Amino acid sequence: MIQRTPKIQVYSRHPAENGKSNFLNCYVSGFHPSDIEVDLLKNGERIEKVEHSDLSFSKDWSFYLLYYTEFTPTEKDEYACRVNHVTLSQPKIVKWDRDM
Amino acid sequence: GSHSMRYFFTSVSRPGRGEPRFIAVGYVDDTQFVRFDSDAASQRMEPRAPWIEQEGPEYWDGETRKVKAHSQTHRVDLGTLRGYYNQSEAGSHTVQRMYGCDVGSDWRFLRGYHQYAYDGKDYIALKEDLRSWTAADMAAQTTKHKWEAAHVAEQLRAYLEGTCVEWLRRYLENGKETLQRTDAPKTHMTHHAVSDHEATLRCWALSFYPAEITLTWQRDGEDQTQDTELVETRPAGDGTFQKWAAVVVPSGQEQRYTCHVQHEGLPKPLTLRWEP
Amino acid sequence: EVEQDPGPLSVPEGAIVSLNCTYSNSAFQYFMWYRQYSRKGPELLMYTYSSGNKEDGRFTAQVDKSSKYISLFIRDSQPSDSATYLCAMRGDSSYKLIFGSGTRLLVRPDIQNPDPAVYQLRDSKSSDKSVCLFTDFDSQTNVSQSKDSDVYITDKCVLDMRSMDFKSNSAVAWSNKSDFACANAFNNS
Amino acid sequence: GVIQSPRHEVTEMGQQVTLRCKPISGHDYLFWYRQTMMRGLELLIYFNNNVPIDDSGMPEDRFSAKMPNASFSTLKIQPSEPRDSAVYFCASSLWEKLAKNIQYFGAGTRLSVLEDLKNVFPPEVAVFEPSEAEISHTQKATLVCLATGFYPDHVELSWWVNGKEVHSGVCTDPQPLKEQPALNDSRYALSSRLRVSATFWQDPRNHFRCQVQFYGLSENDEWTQDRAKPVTQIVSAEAWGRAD
Amino acid sequence: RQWGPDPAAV
Repeated sequence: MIQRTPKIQVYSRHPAENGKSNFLNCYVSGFHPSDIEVDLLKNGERIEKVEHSDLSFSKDWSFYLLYYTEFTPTEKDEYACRVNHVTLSQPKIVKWDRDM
Repeated sequence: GSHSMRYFFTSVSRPGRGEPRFIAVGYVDDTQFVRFDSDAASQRMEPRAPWIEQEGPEYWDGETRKVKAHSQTHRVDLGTLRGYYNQSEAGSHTVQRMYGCDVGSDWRFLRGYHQYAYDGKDYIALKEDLRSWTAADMAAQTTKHKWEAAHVAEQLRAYLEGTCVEWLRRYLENGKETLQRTDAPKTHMTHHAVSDHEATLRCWALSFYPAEITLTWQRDGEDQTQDTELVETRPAGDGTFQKWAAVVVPSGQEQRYTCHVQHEGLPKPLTLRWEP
Repeated sequence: EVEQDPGPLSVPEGAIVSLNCTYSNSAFQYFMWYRQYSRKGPELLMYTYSSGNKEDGRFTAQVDKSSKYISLFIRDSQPSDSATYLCAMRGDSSYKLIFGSGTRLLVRPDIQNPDPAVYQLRDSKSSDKSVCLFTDFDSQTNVSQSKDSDVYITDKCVLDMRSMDFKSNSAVAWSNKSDFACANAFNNS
Repeated sequence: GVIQSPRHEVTEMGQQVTLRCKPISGHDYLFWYRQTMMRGLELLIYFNNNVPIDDSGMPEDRFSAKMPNASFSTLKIQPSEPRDSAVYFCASSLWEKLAKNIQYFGAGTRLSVLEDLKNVFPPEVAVFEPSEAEISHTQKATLVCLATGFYPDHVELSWWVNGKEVHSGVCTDPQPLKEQPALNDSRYALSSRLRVSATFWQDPRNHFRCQVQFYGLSENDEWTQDRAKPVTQIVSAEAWGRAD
Repeated sequence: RQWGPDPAAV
């Protein structure tokens, strides 16, 4: 009968280099119950054909999932992860900060 | 170094659709090797690591019917549990299970475990000794009585001390260049100023396997946790992992801080200082 | 695969009986024995989880997972132990049992007062036709088959007014015609 | 316990055969087995909560099993073939009994799928009275019953006396033997035996009857031979007490 | 390799 809001980490797989192929990750964790929605965004617009790992859970029973795609970062393109979940009353956006 | 085999199972009831959602995964250490998902089309245990692929059809047939049969159990558990707690049939509820085996550096048995949760809270767990149960609840008490009467502990004890630890050894061998490899962390450091009097130092570790690392900032040779923040370690997505550790410092004196990186694949622990 | 000798075993009452099976798939972990009277369902006897040896009454079941060999012993066997015996096994992935083909067990009654006697009996209605029953004979006695195809000999069978325990064997032979009327039946083994 | 039907089926190949099972109330596992009268069972399939779990033993072709609800399972063969003849057993259990290897069995369906119903025959049945020698050589009296000429081999013989079913003193044959072992498919015979004291035989109030139940054609089956439809029937013979 | 054939009901 209890809820927990997801932590969200947005990050690349390899150190980001403009014009070089890479993977954009969004890792959601600490959440319960299990339904969540997660989008990766390119300038506010949703990236089609994202993938995710199989639902698992930690010691405290909370869930976690990795969502990801290939992308090619640039100087000006903004990226972000958008999360919705019953503990949120509107989708939560966290921007990718390449130094992070 | 020591090792584990663990399975994780989640079923979620869904009133007004036909069956609970059921997701099963298996790991050895930090590397999944199997999955099943009741909504996917194959309806089979699927391999997720190259070394279980060599197992033949008997094994796949057997693993797939055990996992379907396990989701059948959880179908019954969802309705039993709604009844134990008198809950409305209108609401969606969650059953989770995880059970597993650790062995030590000598690959002998260290411990088994089998734990169960309802709506993300502890329900019953098999105690260390594998003879005995703790129950969170009076609902959990009557299940415990059920399980004692049916000698569930005994079978689990035979599984965990036998088959389980045995199959863990077999996997460690077949997957040795993947499971018995260490990817030593690629490290580096960044600097950003926070304020007039303050700047933050972030110490990075990338591409390591397995996931355990300890990242610590020393100051003049001594531990520094006051104003230290570790992020949760995180999958790179390629089988490897990443973590960083940050420190908040009186700026100017960036050189007074040393980051310390410990990981199985590091012959000696690693020291890092900001040179500008 | 589970190999089991079909028999039949014929044993005198009181004898120790030994039954067994071999298999080839390691990972069989649960081993069991069933008894099945003829025309009935299989009845569970004894059941041994990897666990060597398991005594109950006159029955002991054993398992050797190295030699992949499994056995059941019955001490002081009795007429009512007469049945086919089947071994069955599984692993831990399915409740599917694999059975051996069964061993038929005959425990011969010990006739305390043998009385080798051949009778004739009247057909209940208007028919000068009938049968010759050999009764009350001994357990060592095998009632063997025919010479020609125009007499018909049924096997021996074990009748008992139980609790008032007088046991008794009887065969039956017959033919349509005078010409082989209460003539030779010939026991040999 | 577990209830199966039919207990007996005789049919021509080509026909759809359907077998049914009701597990013990509360049992949520159910098993279908088959035994060809030579060997051990084989598992055809089992279900857990009406869902098929292990299918391994189901024939590749004319066989399908269903469990539309928790109290009811069917196994269907279409079309049926002679190699299908067998005793089909249903069984059910619960986890706590299966962990100790215990299941509960139905009484079985006995199935003969025959090539030509033209080979079906009911038995002729006769009773033979105790020997005019035995009565005083031993002071006991044995009746003999002899069912002959039947095909196929689905017969049940019981003794009745004064109109109550009798068990003590009864030894009926374990197997019904082939009237002509020459032919693979041949007519069958079978005997039984009832013993009482000389004093029970000799008293006139006593009605001995050998009752033989035969399983053969049913209403549905076609028939156009000149002889009587070899329908499933009770055929019987009779004998009376007397100090003659 | 999983525990089986299946877990006991709650």
